Amino acid sequence: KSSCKRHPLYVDFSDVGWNDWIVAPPGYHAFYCHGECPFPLADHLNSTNHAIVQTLVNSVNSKIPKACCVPTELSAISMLYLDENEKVVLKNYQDMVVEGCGCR
Amino acid sequence: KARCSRKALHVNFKDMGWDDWIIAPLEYEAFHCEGLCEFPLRSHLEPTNHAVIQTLMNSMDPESTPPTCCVPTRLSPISILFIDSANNVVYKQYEDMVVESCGCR
Repeated sequence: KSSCKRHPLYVDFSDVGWNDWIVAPPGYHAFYCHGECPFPLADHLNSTNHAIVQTLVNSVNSKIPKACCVPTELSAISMLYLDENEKVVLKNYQDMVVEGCGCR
Repeated sequence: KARCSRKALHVNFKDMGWDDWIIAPLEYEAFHCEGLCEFPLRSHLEPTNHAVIQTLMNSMDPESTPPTCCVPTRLSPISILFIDSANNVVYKQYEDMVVESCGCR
């Protein structure tokens, strides 16, 4: 199934120029969501009343797009950086890692 | 602009066959979200931190990582008057039926 699934995505901090700020970690798995939403009433696709209706309109009218596959649960991740006094400090960043996908 | 925006969408319950349970309304405006998610990202479309990162990664290498989707970010309800599985008449509020704003996710 090429349907709505989570997909691997690793963001390396060397490759974007951030590793002289973020002493740790060196990267993290964010993942992304992609795939078709033909039947958003599938219990595993968390869906909205709106996505279901719209997907229904799509089957009769191709000019209305189907619902889009997007993250529906995101978790935080922590990094370590240097203080103004060069003290190691942790900082949490919300909504960074896909935990579940769905149709919206 | 082909940028993520809100568009009209007329929902006709008679065309789906739900005349049978539904009494009123038999048609309503639901809207939908269509458009490009790319830099620059308007901040009043409150994009999630994850969506920013995905847009960045798609900006760097559009193979292997795709852009975010234009989808609803606030919805409102309508109330429907219809006939129960038990054959009663009821008036229930259905959540997330009308798009109020779009965004990138």
